[PDB]
Amino acid sequence: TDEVLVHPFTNPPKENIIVPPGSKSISNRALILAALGNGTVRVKNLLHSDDTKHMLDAVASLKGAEISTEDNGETIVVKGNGGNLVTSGEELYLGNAGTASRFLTTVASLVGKSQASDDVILTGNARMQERPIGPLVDALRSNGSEIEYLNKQGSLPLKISAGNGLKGGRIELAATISSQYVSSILMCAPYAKEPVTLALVGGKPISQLYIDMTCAMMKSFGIEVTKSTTEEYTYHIPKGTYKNPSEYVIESDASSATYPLAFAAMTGTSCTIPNIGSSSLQGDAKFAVDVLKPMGCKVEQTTTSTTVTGPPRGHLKPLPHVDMEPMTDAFLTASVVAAVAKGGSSTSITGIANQRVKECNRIEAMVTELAKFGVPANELPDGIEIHGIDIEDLKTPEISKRGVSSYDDHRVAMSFSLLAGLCKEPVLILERTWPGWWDILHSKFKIELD
Ligand SMILES: O=C(O)C1=C[C@@H](OP(=O)(O)O)[C@@H](O)[C@H](O)C1
Repeated sequence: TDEVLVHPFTNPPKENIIVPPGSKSISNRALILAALGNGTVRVKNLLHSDDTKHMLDAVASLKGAEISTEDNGETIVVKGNGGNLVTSGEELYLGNAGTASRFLTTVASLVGKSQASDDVILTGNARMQERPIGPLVDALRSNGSEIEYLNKQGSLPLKISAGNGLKGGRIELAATISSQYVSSILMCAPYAKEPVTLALVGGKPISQLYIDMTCAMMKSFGIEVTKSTTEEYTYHIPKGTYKNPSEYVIESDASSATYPLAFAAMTGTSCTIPNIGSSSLQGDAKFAVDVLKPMGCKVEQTTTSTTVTGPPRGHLKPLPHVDMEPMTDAFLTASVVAAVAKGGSSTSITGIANQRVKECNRIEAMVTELAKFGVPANELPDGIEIHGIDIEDLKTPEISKRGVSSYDDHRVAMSFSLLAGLCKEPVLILERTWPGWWDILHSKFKIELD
C-alpha cells in the first residue's frame, strides 16, 4: 500500500470520454464459453489479470481449443471445436487465480484421454493450495467425475480422470457456497451426457446476480437456461454445444465506470462512457440513471452509451431512499456523491448488507472517513445514511491527519479521491483494480497529484 495526494479538482475539463477496462467477471466467463464453443471467436476488450493470463495458458495447453493473440495482444482469438478436449499431459498451473481454478475444474471433468495422459492435473501456488474447493469437487464426483486431491484434502492440486465426462441429470449444490461453483457447473452443463438440472439446496445463494450473468452469457453463446417453475434456484440446462460468435466484446467494467461518472456529477462537468449503456450485463450500469439522475444530473443513456452532466458545483440533490441491491459495489460511489448533496433529507442507501463483508467493512469505513471531511453519516440496519453538506468541506491541513484511510480496499480509496477533489486543499489517501484511474485523474481530468 502506497500514498497518493489528490489535489483539488480546480478547473476540470468541460467534457470527458472514458473507456474503462474490461470486466473481470465477463472476461473469465467468455474464455470458458469460447473454449467449449464451436467456431473461431475474436474476443475484444478482455481484462488481463491473474485469472485470464492463467486461464489463457490453461486453454492453450488443452487440445481441442486453440488460443492466439492479434492486434498487439489486444485481441484474443479462440477457436473451439465444440468442446472435444483431450489432455496434453501438461499440469495446468493456475497461480492463485481462484475463479479460473473453479471454472477450469469443471472444464477438466469434460476432457477425454490421450496417449500422453489419462488425466488432467490442476495446480497452483501455496495460496491456491489452501483455497477450499470441496463443494465443487463433491458435486462433480456425485455426477460421475473421478477427482483426487494430490496434496491437502479439499484444495488444489487436483487430478481429474479423463475420459469420463459428466453424467448430467440432477446435480445438487449447496446454496451457501460461492456462486462461482454454480457458474462453473452451469457453463459446462450443456456438455453432460444428459440435460442437467442444477438444484441449489440449503437456502438462498447470496451472489445471484453473478449466476444470472452466467446464464445471459450462455444465451449469447447459443444456450438458453430455464428456471424451475417451483424452485427459484433450480436451473434447467439443455444439452448442446455453444455456437461461438464471430466476435465477442467484453463489456467495459461498469463499476469502474461509476467513478468518472461521479466525477462529472460532483464537479458540474460532463462524462460519457461511450460503450456502456442500458443493455449491460452489469447492474452497476444503472448507477447513472438510478442514482446520479435523481440527484440532479442531466443523464442520457442509450443501449450502449452513457453520458452524465452534473448540476453546478454544490447543487446535487439528496436521494431520500435508493435500494442498491442491483448494484452494491456502486454504493461507495453513491456515498461520496451524497456527501455533497445538501439536505434537507439525508441520502439513505439500503440493500447493501453484503457489502459489509468485503476487504474491509465498507459501510463502517465510509461512515468513519466521512466524519474526517465533516460529513455526518450513520449506518442503517440494511445500509447507510449520508447527511450531505455544502461544499464547505473541512479544510485540509498538511502532515496533521490529512490522511484518509482506504483500509486496503480498492473501492474505498477511489471513492474518497472524488471527495478529496472537492476540498479547498490537497488530501492524502492512505493505504491505497484500475491502476489507470490515478493515471486517468491526471491525463483526462487533468488533476494534479503528488
Ligand atoms: O463469478 C464471478 O465472476 C464473481 C462472483 C462473486 O463471488 P461469490 O459468489 O463467491 O461472492 C464475486 O464476489 C466475485 O467478485 C466475482
